[PDB]
Amino acid sequence: KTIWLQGFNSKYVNSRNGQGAMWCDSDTPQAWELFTVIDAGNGKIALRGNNGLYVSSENGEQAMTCNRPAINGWEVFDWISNSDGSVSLRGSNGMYVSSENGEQAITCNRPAIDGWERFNWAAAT
Amino acid sequence: SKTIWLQGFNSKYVNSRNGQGAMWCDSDTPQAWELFTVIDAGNGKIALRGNNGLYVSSENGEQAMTCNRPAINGWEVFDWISNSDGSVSLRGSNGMYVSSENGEQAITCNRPAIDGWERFNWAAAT
Ligand SMILES: OC[C@H]1O[C@@H](O)[C@H](O)[C@@H](O)[C@@H]1O
Ligand SMILES: OC[C@H]1O[C@@H](O)[C@H](O)[C@@H](O)[C@@H]1O
Ligand SMILES: OC[C@H]1O[C@@H](O)[C@H](O)[C@@H](O)[C@@H]1O
Repeated sequence: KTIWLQGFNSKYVNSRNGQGAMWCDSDTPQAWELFTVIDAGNGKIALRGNNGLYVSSENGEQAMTCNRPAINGWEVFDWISNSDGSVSLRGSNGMYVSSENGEQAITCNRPAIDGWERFNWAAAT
Repeated sequence: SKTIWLQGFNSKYVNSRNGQGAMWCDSDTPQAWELFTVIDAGNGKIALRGNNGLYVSSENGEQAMTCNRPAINGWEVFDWISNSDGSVSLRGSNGMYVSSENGEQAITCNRPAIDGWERFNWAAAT
């Protein structure tokens, strides 16, 4: 139920404790790198970070954040299981979550899955 | 923020049934009747206010639970139990636990321990 997500740059997705934007910048999966996968119905998932708040696509208007008190939507994603065992996340605007290779804060405004939009993942506690 | 859904491990959501008859854990998706506002009911306990503005009642375990009480007394106060596996359970004032009954019958509050049907995944929704 709780997972981490490892980006194209081998770092781990970081909630940043809900302060500012999320980054794919952590060397190891610790507390801020763990997300509870929420079954939001109709095949959609949400992600609840270490702070008990929810990940938002921000509709691509700014880098993604983990600060929402409740799920609606911008907070539900398609979980895409790629052939190589990786995962991609499709936001409500139809765009994909991108690690941006750790070069900037995580975004959800790219319309296609390339390398920066594939995450390795595992259940952990 | 304080409005939540409860998903039983049959993967269905707890349903207020709009206050008509007993509550069931039978909804495929969390919509209006599946949202419950968590109300501080004092002394660390909580109440659950359903879509119809009325409160969830354990009925003291003597019949299936309902969501029709206009005000809080009790059979309407519960312990919110944070389980180690990230799920939650709800302890009625009779010491028993809310059970999904695997969706095979209406929801109950008369089992004395947390087992498989008494753990719920939860999230705050709008
Ligand atoms: O508590 C652990 C957290 O502490 C922070 O200082 C680190 O940047 C996070 O990566 C880590 O998850
Ligand atoms: O309802 C669509 C979206 O509206 C925005 O103003 C909120 O920031 C999002 O959290 C929400 O999902
Ligand atoms: O949309 C409001 C409600 O409609 C009913 O027909 C369904 O059984 C509920 O699950 C739902 O919440």
